[PDB]
Amino acid sequence: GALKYLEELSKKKQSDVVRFLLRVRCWEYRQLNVIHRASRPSRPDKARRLGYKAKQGYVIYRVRVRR
Amino acid sequence: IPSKNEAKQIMKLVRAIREGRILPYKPPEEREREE
Amino acid sequence: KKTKVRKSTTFHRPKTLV
Amino acid sequence: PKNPLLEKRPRNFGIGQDIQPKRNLSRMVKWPEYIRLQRQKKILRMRLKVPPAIAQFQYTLDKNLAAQAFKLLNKYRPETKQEKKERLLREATAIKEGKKKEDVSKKPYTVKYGLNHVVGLIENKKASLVLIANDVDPIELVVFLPALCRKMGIPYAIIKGKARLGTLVHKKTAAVVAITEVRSEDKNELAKLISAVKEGYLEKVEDTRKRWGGGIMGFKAQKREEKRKKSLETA
RNA sequence: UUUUUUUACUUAUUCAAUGAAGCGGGGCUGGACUUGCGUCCAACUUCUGGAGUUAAGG
Repeated sequence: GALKYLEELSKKKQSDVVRFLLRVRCWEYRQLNVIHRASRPSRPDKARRLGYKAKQGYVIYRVRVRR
Repeated sequence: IPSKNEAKQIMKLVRAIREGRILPYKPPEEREREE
Repeated sequence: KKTKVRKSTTFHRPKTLV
Repeated sequence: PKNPLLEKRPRNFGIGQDIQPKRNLSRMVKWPEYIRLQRQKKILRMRLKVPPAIAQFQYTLDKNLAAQAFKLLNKYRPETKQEKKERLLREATAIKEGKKKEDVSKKPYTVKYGLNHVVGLIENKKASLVLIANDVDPIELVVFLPALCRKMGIPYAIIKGKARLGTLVHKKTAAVVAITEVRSEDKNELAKLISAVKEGYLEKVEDTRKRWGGGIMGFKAQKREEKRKKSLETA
């Protein structure tokens, strides 16, 4: 399916498409709250291999921490 | 080839109809006559 | 795509059914 | 005849004379944060340079070709839950009579949906036509699909509306749909649709798919740009 | 195609103001220069410790 392609694409974090997506999403997440609920995972392949299922009772929360 | 899962659902519906739990199929003309 | 005429620069939360 | 006691009293809305009339101030409303955020998100994606793999999704099917595709697709919409339940009940009656499921049922022909399913069909070359939704978020779920279809030789088209495709497949949203095989009388219509999709979409977007998107400036910045160009041309 | 210099753009980022009220581009009117009609620049309230709000009108 598509998630093999998403895993191979998520490996390549320095390509033009991935850097563009990372930049625009980082600006969005900076405009949002420090902790806020994500309606769906922005990395569905990573979430699926870590155990997320599209079933009632699974939620995703997006959080930013100072590094 | 026909579907095995569909065949299983058919067998469950046939068992329900034989037990009388599920009312059998009615044509749209029969439904209009009942209505 | 006509939009609402707003005579004020203040957006209020819409009242909903309680 | 008019009453002599009615007279007009004009109101002069110049500076410092009368209270200003209630005008439409919608352009200057302090909007909530989510409205402001979605507007600036669209603006930022316009201002930045978009790489070609994402910027290929700006070019979609036109209205006539989209409607022509949907004329074929609505014949092959899948079974609803009620129609499926009725089919199961009618087949159960025939099995109760003892007749064969091969005798009572026939090969179905439906639009194929679901992302992994459609990708598998494209890789196995069973797909005749692939329609990819415009507005899939996240975009990485579909950003490889035009290149995969070009690799596999499958004709494809980017079409407006994942909600429009979900309405076909009785869902809220479908990211991609595929036609793999149709009935005998619709084979000519499918071939005509595929040829029309090729000539209308793919020949047009072959030049523009490799180009970078974005770079568009705002209204005031643009007007400053034509003003400086006009001054340079006058000079 | 890359390494340095400065030099434009705004979307990152920073600062300020407001009840986010009149920003920008045209149109109308007048005045200037110009070229023989493009710019820029202005529309509106100054003797008075009053009042100015619920639109008159076509």
